[PDB]
Amino acid sequence: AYHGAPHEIRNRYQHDRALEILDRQYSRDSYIYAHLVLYMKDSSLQIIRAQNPRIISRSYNWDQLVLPNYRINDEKYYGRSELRHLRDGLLSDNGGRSQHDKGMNEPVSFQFIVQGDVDLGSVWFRVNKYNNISSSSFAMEAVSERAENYIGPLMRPIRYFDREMAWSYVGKFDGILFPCHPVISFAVQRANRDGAGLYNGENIYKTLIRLNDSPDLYAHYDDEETSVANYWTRFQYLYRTKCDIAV
Amino acid sequence: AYHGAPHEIRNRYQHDRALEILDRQYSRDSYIYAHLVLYMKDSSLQIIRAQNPRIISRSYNWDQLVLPNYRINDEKYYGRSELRHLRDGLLSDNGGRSQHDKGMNEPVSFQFIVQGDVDLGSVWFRVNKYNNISSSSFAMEAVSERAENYIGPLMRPIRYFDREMAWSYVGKFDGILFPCHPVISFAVQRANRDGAGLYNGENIYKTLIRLNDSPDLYAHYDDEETSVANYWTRFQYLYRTKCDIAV
Amino acid sequence: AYHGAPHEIRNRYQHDRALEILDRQYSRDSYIYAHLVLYMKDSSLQIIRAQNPRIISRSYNWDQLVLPNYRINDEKYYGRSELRHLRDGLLSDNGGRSQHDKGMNEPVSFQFIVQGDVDLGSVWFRVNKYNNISSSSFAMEAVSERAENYIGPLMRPIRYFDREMAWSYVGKFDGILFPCHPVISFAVQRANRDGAGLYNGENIYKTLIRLNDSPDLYAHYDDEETSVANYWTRFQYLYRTKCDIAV
Ligand SMILES: Nc1ncnc2c1ncn2[C@@H]1O[C@H](COP(=O)(O)OP(=O)(O)OP(=O)(O)O)[C@@H](O)[C@H]1O
Ligand SMILES: Nc1ncnc2c1ncn2[C@@H]1O[C@H](COP(=O)(O)OP(=O)(O)OP(=O)(O)O)[C@@H](O)[C@H]1O
Ligand SMILES: Nc1ncnc2c1ncn2[C@@H]1O[C@H](COP(=O)(O)OP(=O)(O)OP(=O)(O)O)[C@@H](O)[C@H]1O
Repeated sequence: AYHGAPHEIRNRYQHDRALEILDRQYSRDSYIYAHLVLYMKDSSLQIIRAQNPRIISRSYNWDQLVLPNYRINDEKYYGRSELRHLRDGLLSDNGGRSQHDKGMNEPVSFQFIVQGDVDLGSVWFRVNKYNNISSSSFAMEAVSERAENYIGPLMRPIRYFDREMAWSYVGKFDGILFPCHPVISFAVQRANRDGAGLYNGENIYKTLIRLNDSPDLYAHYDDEETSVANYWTRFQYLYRTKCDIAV
Repeated sequence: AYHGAPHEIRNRYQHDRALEILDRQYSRDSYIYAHLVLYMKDSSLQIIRAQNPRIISRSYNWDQLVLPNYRINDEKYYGRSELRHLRDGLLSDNGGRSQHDKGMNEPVSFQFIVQGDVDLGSVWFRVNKYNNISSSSFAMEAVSERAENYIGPLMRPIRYFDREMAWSYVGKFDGILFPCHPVISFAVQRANRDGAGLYNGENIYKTLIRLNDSPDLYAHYDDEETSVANYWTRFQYLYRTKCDIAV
Repeated sequence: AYHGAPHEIRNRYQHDRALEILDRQYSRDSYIYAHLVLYMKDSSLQIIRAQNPRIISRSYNWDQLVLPNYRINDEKYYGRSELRHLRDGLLSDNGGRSQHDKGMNEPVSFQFIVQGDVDLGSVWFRVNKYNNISSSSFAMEAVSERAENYIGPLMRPIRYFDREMAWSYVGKFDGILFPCHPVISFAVQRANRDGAGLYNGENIYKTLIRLNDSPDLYAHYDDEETSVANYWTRFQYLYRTKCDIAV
């Protein structure tokens, strides 16, 4: 028998670290991420990130999606009255006196991205009209469950070291498939392939105590490349550009 | 035996549809609705609608109830300092330098309406003072459960095709039975008359994933008739006018 | 045997009342309180109070912690563009064009206080950077559970009639132990020393229906003494001053 040298400890640790990071997403103590990216009429982006170690349920009213808004109030396009009149019309057919069909403050389109060990069967995304009645114009007809809004399979995955680790969905607020004047709701939970649910008797505490684990982050970027440079690549958030590059 | 004609298929389907809509409220995939309607000093209305397929728990601070506010910022009555001074006084007895006892921005009265297959025993509504201490002036004395706030039986139902389908409660913010300078909390869940709870081991997932199913809707209407015309009747939200008409 | 006088009924009732109030905190129908106190650059205080009969989970983004903000908008230090540029830099290293390293609107330091029959093992407090990635600069590396953030033992209790009834934690936003440009998350639940959990099959209803029992209260005080005079002592919220007096 012979021994005359060390194993490549440094290299072995590097492999372990690479796997540690690639596989961290499976830990219940890592995060799942949901980004709502709004492409505005000046080509600037408004980014809304939700995150949680376990579960994400979010909704955004029209005035939380337009720019400027009270979270990102860095432009001015309308006086108080003009904005009021506009909203009057977006809520109720012909009920407003606005001279504006659409607002300069309104998004042109969106990209929705979920990242982490997500339960794809839980990925749910619904753009309501301004009036915020689900799948209907009417309160009693309204329905909260529509297969169309379970968008998992319609999404396009983004790969990292050949692993699907994020999923992307995009659309236009041009009224053809999605409302022109949007209200947006979404949800996603982390995958659980085992029997013991994270909302069961013993795990529900942690879920509730961290239900508001992190505030939603709002960000405003000059244009998409700026966000790629200063956000997506920087923070390790997988992202798909207009020209369809996975960054 | 004889057969020589069709049954009235079209008519039978109409009955089925009428029942489908009248009875949709019993489906766990329909909505329950909670409206907080604020009648302002100019007779305009501020409407806040909460909705969820299962459960609604909401609270609103004073600055989310007055108008203007950061959600509906379409008037201006005060400078920054004036508003600060006012609030200073509303929070702490004689702790503010305002020259204003009451704000032009504050509501005169309210109407609270729950609609859907609601669990009336869950209907809870509490107007705290500005200082937001429940049923007390003191933190340790404060109590979260008071029978007075379980308002179900005090409400007046509104009927649709002879069925009680919404319930209304009203009051004045004149300090006599309700605080002049209000903070408002309410809750309501859908009725469950069967054994298997929607927060049990198997149903809790759906409850949590849709906890923020829909954003609260904020709306501002010229006066009550405008809202009747452009909102209540339009959206099939049952409503009771000042003159007590069920619309 | 002899009887010739009454017991001291009035006095006995007083003892019972004193105990009633001292012990109310153990009732599930009392409140637990969480105060985030921000000491600003002008020595004014911004107070954020969260409260709930059972459970508190909260997070605050940078723009909900600075002053002025959309909840307390009673000062003006920057134009829209200046503020945007500042935030650009706080989010992304060298990604902003601001001439300002720090904002006049940003807090110097904080005091976090939990009060009531709190589960000290549930007390969790985390100041993230502006970029809001937990315990990391990177999305996949991010971790939601760090012992450092379970601050219970690091806190200093405040006594009332010799009973520990509130706990205080303080720190500076000077970037040395806590980020200069903070995002803040915390949680705490009421103590449960018995077997039947308040999130179990029978108790989960009440927890959820009162999840948003009370809105967060925002308050702005001239300086610490003003808050002591008009808030802390007034409302029976235990508090520790700069000079370390328990009020
Ligand atoms: N199979 C083996 N058994 C014993 N020594 C071995 C063997 N293979 C290699 N060696 C090496 O041979 C060298 C001399 O070993 P040693 O003189 O103890 O052998 P041995 O006397 O034959 O073995 P043992 O101790 O089993 O009687 C040592 O450096 C040892 O590491
Ligand atoms: N009870 C009945 N039994 C059979 N046919 C009937 C009856 N009532 C009405 N009819 C009609 O009478 C017509 C002639 O029927 P058919 O000549 O097959 O009667 P049948 O020979 O008496 O009956 P079966 O086929 O039972 O021997 C058919 O159009 C049929 O629909
Ligand atoms: N141990 C006692 N038994 C009876 N009376 C008592 C006693 N101690 C004090 N007294 C008082 O003595 C007074 C007279 O009582 P009473 O004349 O009924 O006594 P008694 O006839 O000795 O007792 P009993 O009714 O048991 O035969 C009463 O005011 C009573 O309250």
